[PDB]
Amino acid sequence: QETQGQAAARAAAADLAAGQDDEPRILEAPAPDARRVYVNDPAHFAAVTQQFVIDGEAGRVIGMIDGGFLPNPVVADDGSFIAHASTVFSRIARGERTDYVEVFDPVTLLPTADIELPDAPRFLVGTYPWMTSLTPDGKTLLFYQFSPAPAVGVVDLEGKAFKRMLDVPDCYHIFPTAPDTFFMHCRDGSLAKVAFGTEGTPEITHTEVFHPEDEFLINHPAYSQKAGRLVWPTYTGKIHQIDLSSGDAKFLPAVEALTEAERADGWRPGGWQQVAYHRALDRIYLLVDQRDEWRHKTASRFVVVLDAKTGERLAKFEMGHEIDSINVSQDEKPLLYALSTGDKTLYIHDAESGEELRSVNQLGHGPQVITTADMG
Amino acid sequence: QETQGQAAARAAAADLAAGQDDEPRILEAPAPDARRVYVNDPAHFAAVTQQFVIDGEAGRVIGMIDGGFLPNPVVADDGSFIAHASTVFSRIARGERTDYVEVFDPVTLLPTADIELPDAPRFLVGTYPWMTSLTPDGKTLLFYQFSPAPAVGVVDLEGKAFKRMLDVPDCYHIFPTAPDTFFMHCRDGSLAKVAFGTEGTPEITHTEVFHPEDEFLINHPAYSQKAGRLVWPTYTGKIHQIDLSSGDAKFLPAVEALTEAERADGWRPGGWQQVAYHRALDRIYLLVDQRDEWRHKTASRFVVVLDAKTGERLAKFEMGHEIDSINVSQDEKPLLYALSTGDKTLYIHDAESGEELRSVNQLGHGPQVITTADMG
Amino acid sequence: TDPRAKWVPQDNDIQACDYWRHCSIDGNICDCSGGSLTNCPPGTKLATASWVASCYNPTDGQSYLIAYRDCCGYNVSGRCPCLNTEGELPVYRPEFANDIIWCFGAEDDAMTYHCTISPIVGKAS
Amino acid sequence: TDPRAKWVPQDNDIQACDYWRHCSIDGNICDCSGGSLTNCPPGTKLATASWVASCYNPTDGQSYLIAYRDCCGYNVSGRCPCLNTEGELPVYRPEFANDIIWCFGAEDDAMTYHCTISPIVGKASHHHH
Amino acid sequence: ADDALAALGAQLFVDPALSRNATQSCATCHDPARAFTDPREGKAGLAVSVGDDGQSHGDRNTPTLGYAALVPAFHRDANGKYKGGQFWDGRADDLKQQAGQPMLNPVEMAMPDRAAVAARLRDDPAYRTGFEALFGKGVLDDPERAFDAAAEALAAYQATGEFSPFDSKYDRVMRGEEKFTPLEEFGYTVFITWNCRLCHMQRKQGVAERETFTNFEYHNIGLPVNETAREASGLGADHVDHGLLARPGIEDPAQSGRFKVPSLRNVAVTGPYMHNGVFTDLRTAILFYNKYTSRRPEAKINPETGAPWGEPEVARNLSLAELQSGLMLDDGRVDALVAFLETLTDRRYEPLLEESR
Amino acid sequence: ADDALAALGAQLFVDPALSRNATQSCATCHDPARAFTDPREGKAGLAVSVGDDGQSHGDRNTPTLGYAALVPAFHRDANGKYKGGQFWDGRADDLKQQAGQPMLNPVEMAMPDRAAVAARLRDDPAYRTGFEALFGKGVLDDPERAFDAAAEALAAYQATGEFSPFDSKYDRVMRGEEKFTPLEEFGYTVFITWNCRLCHMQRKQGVAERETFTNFEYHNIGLPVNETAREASGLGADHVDHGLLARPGIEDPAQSGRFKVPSLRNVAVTGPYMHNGVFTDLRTAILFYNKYTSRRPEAKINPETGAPWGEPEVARNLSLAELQSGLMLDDGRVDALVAFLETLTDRRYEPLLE
Ligand code: HEC
Ligand code: HEC
Ligand code: HEC
Ligand code: HEC
Ligand SMILES: [Ca+2]
Ligand SMILES: [Ca+2]
Ligand code: NA
Ligand code: NA
Repeated sequence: QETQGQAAARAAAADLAAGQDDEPRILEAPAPDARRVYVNDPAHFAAVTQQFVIDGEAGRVIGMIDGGFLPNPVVADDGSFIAHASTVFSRIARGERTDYVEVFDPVTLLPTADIELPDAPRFLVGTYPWMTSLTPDGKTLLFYQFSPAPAVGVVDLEGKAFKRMLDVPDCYHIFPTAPDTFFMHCRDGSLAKVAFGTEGTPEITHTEVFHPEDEFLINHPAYSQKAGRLVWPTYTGKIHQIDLSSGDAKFLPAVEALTEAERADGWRPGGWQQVAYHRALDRIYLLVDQRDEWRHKTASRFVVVLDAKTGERLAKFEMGHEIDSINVSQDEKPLLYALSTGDKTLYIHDAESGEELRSVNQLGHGPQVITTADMG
Repeated sequence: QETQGQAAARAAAADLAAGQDDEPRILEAPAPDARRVYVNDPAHFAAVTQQFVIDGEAGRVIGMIDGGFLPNPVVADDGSFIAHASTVFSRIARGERTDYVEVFDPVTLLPTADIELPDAPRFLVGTYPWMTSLTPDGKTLLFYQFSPAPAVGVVDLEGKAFKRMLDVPDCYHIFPTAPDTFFMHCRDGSLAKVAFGTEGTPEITHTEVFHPEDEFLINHPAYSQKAGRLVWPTYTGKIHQIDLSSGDAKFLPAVEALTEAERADGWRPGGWQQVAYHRALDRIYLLVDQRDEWRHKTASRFVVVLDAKTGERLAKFEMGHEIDSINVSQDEKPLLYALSTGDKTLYIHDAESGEELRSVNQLGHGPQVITTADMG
Repeated sequence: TDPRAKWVPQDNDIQACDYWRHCSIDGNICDCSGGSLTNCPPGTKLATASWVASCYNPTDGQSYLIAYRDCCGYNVSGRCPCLNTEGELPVYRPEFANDIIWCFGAEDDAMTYHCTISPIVGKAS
Repeated sequence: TDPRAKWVPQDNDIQACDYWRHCSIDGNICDCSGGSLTNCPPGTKLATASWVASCYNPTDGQSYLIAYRDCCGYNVSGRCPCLNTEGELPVYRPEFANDIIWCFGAEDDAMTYHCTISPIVGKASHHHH
Repeated sequence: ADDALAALGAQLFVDPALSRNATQSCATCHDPARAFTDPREGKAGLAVSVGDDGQSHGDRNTPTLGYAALVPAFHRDANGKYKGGQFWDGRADDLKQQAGQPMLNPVEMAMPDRAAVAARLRDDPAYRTGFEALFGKGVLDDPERAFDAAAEALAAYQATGEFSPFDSKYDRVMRGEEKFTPLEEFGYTVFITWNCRLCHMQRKQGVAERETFTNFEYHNIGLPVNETAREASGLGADHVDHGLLARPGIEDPAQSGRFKVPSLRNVAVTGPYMHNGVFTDLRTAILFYNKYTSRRPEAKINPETGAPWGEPEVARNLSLAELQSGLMLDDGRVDALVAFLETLTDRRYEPLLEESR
Repeated sequence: ADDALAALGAQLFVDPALSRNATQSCATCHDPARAFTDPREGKAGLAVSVGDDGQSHGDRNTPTLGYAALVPAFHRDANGKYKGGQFWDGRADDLKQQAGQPMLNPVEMAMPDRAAVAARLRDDPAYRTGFEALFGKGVLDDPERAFDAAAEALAAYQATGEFSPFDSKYDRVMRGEEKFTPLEEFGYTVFITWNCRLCHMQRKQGVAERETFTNFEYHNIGLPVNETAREASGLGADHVDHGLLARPGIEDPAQSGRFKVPSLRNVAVTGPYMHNGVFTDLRTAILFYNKYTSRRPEAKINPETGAPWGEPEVARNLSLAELQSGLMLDDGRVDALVAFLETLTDRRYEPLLE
């Protein structure tokens, strides 16, 4: 309960009193760990943006990374690096566009790679985490393209170069499963499997249609690459779970996040990153609230936690703030991260009790995206 | 009464009722006029910034211009072009620095000139309107360099090229008097006259020292290029007026903004653009409040108005808001613009009576500088 | 005010996020940065793509198709931000999805988002 | 929270704008963006140039010269913005002036402003302040 | 009177006595069973029509007369855009100016002159009776008045509800009588959110009372020459169909290559497509537009030939701003557009859909 | 004890009997009336000193011994920067290890060996008594013990209040006993905000208790050879003075050309400057730092020669991070610095300032 600024004032006072020297220098961030959490601020479409690197245990900003227009951040699960695909222009928001990927050292935060993307091929959209995606081995970044058509761009992080664009069907999002394979969700209600070589026509297979045309799958499904779990809520809180760990899609049984009385009384998911999945606990978290059916991008004040296997409700937390996005640390005794775009504040909760533990405020202009690494 | 959004809703209602078609297109800003006001948002040192073009009469944003890091806006007094000196980097706030001048058409707001400034020569500082300056004929742009030593850059806007750097003595700010001449303010408390031919060392001449080492002259003096009036408040509200209308500096009676008593009760100037000068009315405006001597950059809630000729206080306005920056339209019956960094709001006041007429909020992040053309 | 309440359209202020034509707008109303209900501000570039919605007009009891179009080539205005989602569908029905920067076809390859216009293109069926 | 009042230094919280050493600080406190009181955050480049101030230390009644140094080459942090102006002089006395981006000397010619540190460089003696 | 003038028009419209050799009436080329287009096979398939001589071919495809009464008369609007008029190059001001043209065109009905036309009208007791009741006694004896009066009767007849019944599925759906299929509804949504609607909707914004799927503007969409039609027409290998620049009094080189946006009503049944009848299938007309947007090699290939679309007949003044939309139509979206475009078929032609579907 | 030892060192320090021809003592070169430097004009002016033999010139400028006792013993700190020691190249560890070297150096005092030093000490009955009281009976009969004890007395003598008085105007101001002049305080402000403080201050931050205006590090500031001095040294026009790299056991090439940050104390009166006495004026010394920051034509030119400074004797390992500060010292600031540096004069040498 001594704040961090108070501890600091105390120690600097003791250093002055004792004649202690120290060399003013550039700090290193502490080693990445399970409770580092990254919050990205798309800044409501501003041309430049920020990512905050946060120690979630201390509630402390340990670093920042600047980005351009609607960058897609990724974070290597093993903690070796972070990267983003980003877009800049020669004259702020006009002139020559350069898309590029930067890779950063997660301790010095220095860029160790800056890889131009030819022909400005990024999909500029409100930030969806799964629109830019690391393969499991960390060597390849895949980025979605929409214009002129759905396409996926392959970037070699190891050799630091753009590789090629892949032609795909009318599909969206990129859930990588292997060094050379990803899934996409298609307009027709199937998933598409894309398997791609250095050159050649991608191998593209579709699953069966797994949802009717009137059931709407949200833009921010939770995907645990290490568990190959794709947790995909619909607008009503019905949750589609797809198991991709065998390398092909297995459709798991559907669970309702909300009860029928809740649904009858207007309860629905809503926010940006509406859903989190804790791998080790096999638990789903969903931001829900009482709301009309078309207010599905508004903040929510409640998180339901449910067992991913049974659909049993384990908790319903009153977050006590307007929360747009959640995620969880992937360690035991996980933290539940609850970001309020309105408050520009990451609230950090104990995921078990739902209690708010601390918070980090002043995170830019419109922060929306929480990313944690799955380190363990 | 009816707001701008309201009247716009009824015109749209009426066009739909009447079945009136209209082509979606790019609007032209209304021709520059006296009541056009420019608000620059240095965004508290953000790497990118915005300038808001505002119709002071209707209190309407009529356009915007993006800028880079701490750009210096300039606005030709005749309404024919605006320009800024701005600073970009190849990777948001990092990498290769480009300083450049852009010249803008004031109705399409399109860039008409983009003039690179060799050797990243711009002075990076919280925005001082007189750190970059148009010559009276609009043909030349003069900007300050502080590093490695005070110097002035000459940019030919007509031929659209940078010319050379003038090496100067230990002096600051740039007040052009002629196509080849401008004054600066020197550490030793003189003004310096810098006349620059096409080639060679400019001819530098110092005036008398006109203030003691312990009298402090604010960073934002008002300067009316068409009057040649350099208006310089000190920290205590003492105002130096220098006439530059003859080619050489003649020193006017120095004048007090606040009363010897009033200063006894801790009235001081304070804010950013603390001073405004209305050329036709020969009249000074000074943001003031009750403050400690070392709170000289805080917002003031009051404006004093005084004759540049006598020092007679003409009015004192209780602004109604926390104001950092003032300026005035240079038409007859001028608006007094009262920009609040904190509120992000341009309050538009009647300059004779001080009542708030209207206001334009949402002016970026930390708007600071108000510019107006003097078109009459 | 209640963000979660059913959105109630009005036909009397175009700069307010409940104006009827903004029922599935995402961004900033161009009227607040020098454009108008259906025109882009000086210096920006008007996209030709758009996402659509069926918006009820409480003036006439009719539902109208509003095909939003972005004004591009400038940093986001920062004025009159709004986000409504009536009828808004996920990105895989892009014709109805509004997180996408619909800046395609804008002159000069402009793709940065400045604000959105709300012209009517049809009656809804 | 009365902005015009005389500044009241405290020696108890460095993230607050009234921390004694921040007596002429302009921008953001580096300790809020992953620096510390006298170190820059990761990725930034510490300038060699400074603007100095004599800052009264409430705790020992001594005045200390604080030579503010800027951490450069990032966009402004946005956290714990602060602007104090104790003894701050106009730009023609650059040595005491805090509107300047004091990023000179920063590695990689970095000149964009991220945050400012507040190290003590001596005991005071100023005549203006 | 408005009834009678049109009734007279009905009779002229189907009367082959208005052609030199008496083989051809307006209805021969503008066949009411075919949404007023030419079902007849010529040396260039259905691309261009054969005149009364039995050998002469035109250089342009015969357009429908359906909904042609909705086109405004030709004018330049304030944008400096030309709009409206008749013929693909807008060289007629309105229906009445257009009507006398097939009559005297030695490539079409080929009467030598007005006098020959009037002499045909006098041969018919019913015409002497019908014209004289509308235009006065001895009308048929003044070749100028006779020819003008027939053109007016013909223009009036094309303005009747028979030519623009507005009874397409689309119309019935807009009235709430029925609904679109899902494919039609996607088609419609594509149509109004993609570049199609920049040219094929009456209005820029708002709602049209009698939508005919054209803004009546002139655009060069960069079509290649139709080689067999151009061979049949005989105009030469060096000939350039300049579009609107050919209208007399249009001089502005920027109009070269621009053609009037056609109404898409009955487009399903009035193939082949474009001003030179170059594309046979509706889908090919739609795919053409991907040549401006798609990065795929197939986007450059006419699927009907397997060869490149071909260099534009007029390489300049292309509507690149509308055409280069940055978005390619996938096949799902092309299918949806065909289905939507088929809802624009008039009631009486819905059975013609069967074969094309 | 500590007094008696320093008193013995006081005798030895002025004793020419510790030189071969008995013509020279430590005080000949470290003249107390000249803040312990060499007033004597030789072949290369005051740039270098002349040994006992009347002809051998050194290749370095004789530094002041004032405040030498505040320098830490030579060491590599945890950031890898070498610090402290004695001589311009840090080649002696401390004052003790340094004291014997001039005695036995043939270009200086030129005693052949310790035994001849001990013999000289035996010749003076006052030394027999003084040494024996402190180091025991027969100390002078053993040349090793005698020389080491002479070295210890000298070191002790140099650690006295008389070498490091802290009575400069700067010291009096810091005690709040007096005030700096407007110029002197400007110089002080400039000194601590400009690059100078990055090297010429004891600590990185905080307040030093006994400031001697040097952080005791080694830096190559890129100085040219002292042409005449080098000619007078006889070391040859082929020679390279590698500064720190010359201390035995320093092998790291990054140190070639680096020299100890001298204390600026008394700097106003110990001209000429730098390790080779290459600059006669203090103003010049300060100006030399503008070659790195200033783009102006006259930054390139040594104002004492009117010619270019000269290429660095050692063109690598320059401290560019620190020297390329991006800001030029204008005349006003160079004046302010001189004024400030003059306040680092000990009270007793305040008369020397003209
Ligand atoms: C075949 C030889 C034809 C006969 C007989 C008639 N028409 Fe025709 N029509 C024909 C062609 C090849 C064209 C296009 C020619 C061009 O230069 O563009 C036309 C065009 C019309 C139009 C204009 C329709 C439009 O622009 O959309 C109209 C109104 C028209 N035709 C009517 C018309 C009438 C009234 C006829 C008998 C008097 C007639 N046509 C005969 C082909 C032929
Ligand atoms: C303006 C630049 C246009 C855009 C965008 C689209 N169309 Fe178009 N269309 C245009 C013109 C000028 C023409 C006539 C071209 C010529 O010289 O012949 C057309 C033609 C068609 C047709 C054929 C109709 C007929 O021959 O009777 C079809 C079926 C058509 N257009 C459809 C279409 C669709 C589906 C579009 C969006 C993908 C589209 N057009 C865009 C002008 C323009
Ligand atoms: C001239 C012939 C000299 C005599 C006699 C003595 N010293 Fe000296 N001293 C001299 C020079 C040229 C140098 C620099 C040598 C180099 O290689 O850098 C020195 C240095 C010292 C030092 C080091 C001071 C420092 O590094 O800051 C000390 C402590 C020193 N000298 C002491 C000293 C004593 C004790 C002497 C009598 C035995 C003595 N010096 C004689 C020049 C000459
Ligand atoms: C480390 C990079 C330094 C910086 C920055 C400054 N000085 Fe320095 N100084 C330094 C060294 C290593 C030396 C000796 C260089 C050599 O090889 O001889 C010096 C020397 C001086 C002197 C001469 C002192 C004497 O000879 O006794 C003066 C007057 C001096 N330096 C002053 C000075 C000033 C005013 C600075 C800021 C302009 C400055 N130095 C920077 C180490 C460094
Ligand atoms: Ca046709
Ligand atoms: Ca010396
Ligand atoms: Na053909
Ligand atoms: Na013509």
